[PDB]
Amino acid sequence: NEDHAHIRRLFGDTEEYMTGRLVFRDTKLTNKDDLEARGAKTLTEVKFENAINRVTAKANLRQMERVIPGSEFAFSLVYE
RNA sequence: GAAACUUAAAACCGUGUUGCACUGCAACCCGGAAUUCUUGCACGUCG
Repeated sequence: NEDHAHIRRLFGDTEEYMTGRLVFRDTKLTNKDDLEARGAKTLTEVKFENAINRVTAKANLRQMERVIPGSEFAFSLVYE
């Protein structure tokens, strides 16, 4: 509500442009069969990371999960 | 003139729906704004 009049025009606010003009959507993954056509087994990888110490270096572990870099999503939005 | 009840007996009673027809109805978005984000070397030590 303190943004520009061009950002508060297509995104909403609660002062004078009460509704969007832009409708975003949720997006599922689409190319699942194209990923198992190649050599991909799981849709999400598991990545191990480290945090080293800058003196007498000892490290503690954490595990991160993320979507693989071959994925494709069906982007869409409406304008009124 | 003094002396002998226009008295006795007789229900203002019997029968009869405050009843018949009638929508608490028509019109109205629990709606508008908001990133599950910020920092982090799978690494150190070798008779």
